[PDB]
Amino acid sequence: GGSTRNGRDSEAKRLGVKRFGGESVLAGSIIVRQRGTKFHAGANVGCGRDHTLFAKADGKVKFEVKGPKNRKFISIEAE
Amino acid sequence: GIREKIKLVSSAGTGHFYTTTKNKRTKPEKLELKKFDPVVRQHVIYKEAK
Amino acid sequence: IFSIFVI
Amino acid sequence: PKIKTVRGAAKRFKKTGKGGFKHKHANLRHILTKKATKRKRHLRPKAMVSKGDLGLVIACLPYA
Amino acid sequence: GFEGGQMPLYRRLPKFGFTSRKAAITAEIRLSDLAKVEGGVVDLNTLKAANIIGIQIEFAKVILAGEVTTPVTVRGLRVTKGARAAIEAAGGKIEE
RNA sequence: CUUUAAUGUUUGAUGUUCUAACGUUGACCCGUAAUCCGGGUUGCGGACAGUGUCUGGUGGGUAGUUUGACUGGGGCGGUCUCCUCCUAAAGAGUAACGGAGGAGCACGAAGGUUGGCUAAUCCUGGUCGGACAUCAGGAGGUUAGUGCAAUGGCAUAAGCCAGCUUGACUGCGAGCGUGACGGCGCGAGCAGGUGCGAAAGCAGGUCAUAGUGAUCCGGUGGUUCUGAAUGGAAGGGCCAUC
RNA sequence: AAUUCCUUGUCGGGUAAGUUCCGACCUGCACGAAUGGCGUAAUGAUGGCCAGGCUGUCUCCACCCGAGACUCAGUGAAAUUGAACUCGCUGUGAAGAUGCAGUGUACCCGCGGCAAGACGGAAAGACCCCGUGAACCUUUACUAUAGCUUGACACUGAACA
RNA sequence: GUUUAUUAAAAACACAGCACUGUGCAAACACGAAAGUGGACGUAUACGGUGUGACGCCUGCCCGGUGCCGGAAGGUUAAU
RNA sequence: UGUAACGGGGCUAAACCAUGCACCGAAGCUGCGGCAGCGACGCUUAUGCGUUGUUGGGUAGGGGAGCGUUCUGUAAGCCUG
RNA sequence: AGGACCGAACCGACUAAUGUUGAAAAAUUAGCGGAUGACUUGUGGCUGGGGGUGAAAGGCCAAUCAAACCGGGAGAUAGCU
RNA sequence: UUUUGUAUAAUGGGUCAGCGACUUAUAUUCUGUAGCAAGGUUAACCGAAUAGGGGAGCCGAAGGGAAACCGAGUCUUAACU
Ligand SMILES: CC[C@H]1OC(=O)[C@H](C)[C@@H](O[C@H]2C[C@@](C)(OC)[C@@H](O)[C@H](C)O2)[C@H](C)[C@@H](O[C@@H]2O[C@H](C)C[C@H](N(C)C)[C@H]2O)[C@](C)(O)C[C@@H](C)C(=O)[C@H](C)[C@@H](O)[C@]1(C)O
Repeated sequence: GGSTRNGRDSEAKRLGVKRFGGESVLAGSIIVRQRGTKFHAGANVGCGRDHTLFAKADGKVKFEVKGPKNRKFISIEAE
Repeated sequence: GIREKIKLVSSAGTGHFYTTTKNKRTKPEKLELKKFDPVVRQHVIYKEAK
Repeated sequence: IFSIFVI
Repeated sequence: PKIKTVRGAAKRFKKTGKGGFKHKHANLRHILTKKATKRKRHLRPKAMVSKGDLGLVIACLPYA
Repeated sequence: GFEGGQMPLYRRLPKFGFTSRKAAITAEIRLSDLAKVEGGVVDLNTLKAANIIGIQIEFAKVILAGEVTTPVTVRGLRVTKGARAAIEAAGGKIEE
């Protein structure tokens, strides 16, 4: 009684992936609510205010994993 | 709810001014701070704050 | 127818 | 009788070179102080009417 | 313009006009003209008489719109950096 | 060339008096053998009444209209925008009067930077002291914290404490995301100027995702951009803001 | 109770038996004093209840006299109607079948009778909703307005205080 | 007695009686841009409006609300 | 309402399970003839043939090409007692 | 004497049956009310449409009435059939 | 016809014949087609009247900017990588 209601779309999620064109500065991965589900890394960093991970220079996207117990890390391999 | 809007005038004679808000109720002393004035392109003190 | 009916 | 231009639209669009239309952004006429400088900043320069609305505007400005 | 009862595009967006009114009486002249002025003097009007301006006009620039050959002297008009150069380089003269 | 006061004025408020506009649905006279009208005499009334323009009140007497949509018929109830989880079928998206909860803010520090710091809970020992204040060690290892819902994050802390501070800066913006659209979002870098730091650096507000309102009309400040013969001005535009 | 929902309240009366009626009680869902209270002779094509008389109202209908209905002669309508070679049943199916499936039954056609079906005929539903429909009516809905009312100026003057 | 001519004759309407209230006459009030006319060739024992409804016994409490009547103070207030 | 819970007759296999080979069966496939659009290849290009592959259900609806009717010219022509 | 009584004419319209493509777009038959009164009747007059008139039903104003009829605006408008 | 769907017991039609519903004008844009071409074309009007005259004017050859103004650039900004 008195239920209903819901937030909108909001999207969130990988948008670039794997080897991707990854032009200049694509917002490859927008799952905010993050700095966590994914992490800044190689020639990509930025990690904007809404935790968006995005290309910092042109190349292919990567997806690795490292030493602070797991943790994901997206990065861009210069092509 | 309570918090009101303030102007921030450039202490330079130029008419420039930033704009923001503050809690009129809890902090009555008039806010001032160095901010960039773009008609003289210098960081300058801005007064006025309720 | 008416109206008459018945109804 | 000549078509009449939908006068209101005349005062919000200008035909551009290649036949586009350009307009002033909304959201920049009041209640500003709470909007980012970045946002307001991007709303100053005029912008082209999108592909989807072209149909409307043209029908409003036959003599554009 | 009607788009269901929704607030229409030409009303969501703000007006930004202001009509020069001075602009309405300024013409622009192509280099391609002037040769057709008839009398080698391209004058405040004169162009006007060659039907390339329109009576009401009171101002005029000369604009590098290409191609001038016959030497011509332009008088009482304004003329762009590129136009002046083209006129002069064709034996023309630009007195105010 | 006066307030404590008074003779001549131009001028309001009130009260008396007058007749001469104006009223008379009193009387008599003539037009006229006429209960109309007019003229006349006269009494009464008299600057009132009444009327015109303007104006505050009252005004269903009369008129034109409005009185939302959703909806397991309609009404009554509830709902109507924004955020969070689920339903949602491991990209995005996805309905019901499906299941549960928040928002219409707060903060000039609760922002920036610099240096430093690390929780809950339980066992053991310990004055007052207990199941649970403060101390000690030990376990534990974030089960704590986060300015407020929920989710996802967070130890290099985004959590805790402190010094200095105004980058909660102006102009721009490669390239992207997201929308039918209006729009919204993310962003390295360039230019100017600034803060903290020995420096590499970091800072274009806050751990992120709610905290909101198109256009019109108008206010304010700036602005040699416009200025209906010309100079100005009004008005307009533009920039900022309400 | 022209008011009582609960309600056929409860008690008394009348009846063989009475949700009505007559008389009471009071627990008046929700009477009440000039949108009058309680009474009331007389009047009433007024509402409710009872009894005598009366009877075809009924048990339960019979017979009879007249007007139609039926036959002949004359005149001669109507609504309705996509087209018809226009059966029953069980089932199917836009979900209640003369018309589909299966099956049963039935030689062709009148006349007099009867109304179970042709979702029979007749009126483009009024109830139901819907339309940014209509109209009349209401009011402390909105905006106006005739009317009433207020003051100012004009018509409109003179005195003395 | 009257009524829905054509599904309602009644407990509805009317009625005499009752009360309140308005009206001083160029009456209130009504028709009417107005002139005028009705009210009435009447004048408060009259006339309009409203409610009630022969008669009998009667008609209690409340003026806070809304309305109406009265109120020469003061507060607020139009054109000017 | 009437058998009315294989459609009926009827069935002890004409029911059910398994294996197998037949055959019936559609506007599907193929065959013969034909039309039309788009292809290509060959005959031959103000093109049309011949093959040949392929496509041709269709409401709202979009595109293409046409028939016929009335009337003007062509027409003092042409048809017609 | 009487909005007095019984009861024809006259004025009404309480019940029933008939009629319901009628004999009749409200009547016929049998009963019923009033019947010297606020009675009933012939002729003629006046009142007009947001207006009349109304012993009050939203009744009646020519078989029409919660705004008559005729002509006009007029091809009102119809997101409906 | 309307529908998710109609033999429907959902609409409409008793039958025939005749009539009966996307038009006209002016603007604007697109396609086809024709003329001419960096030019194209005239309106009224004159008229030897479908001619000829009439280029007033309209469209195009230059854009950008609210605007002043600048111009193959211009706007933005003190200035643009
Ligand atoms: C005398 C002569 C008249 O008959 C009667 O008045 C009978 C006695 C009506 O019933 C009377 C009496 C009664 C009880 O109906 C039986 C009552 O309910 C109705 C409203 O009026 C009828 C039948 C009414 O129908 C019914 O109307 C109802 C809305 C739906 C009903 N239908 C669903 C079957 C339908 O048949 C209705 C509308 O008059 C029929 C329409 C076509 C007419 O107007 C026709 C011209 C009739 O006036 C008439 C035949 O001339």
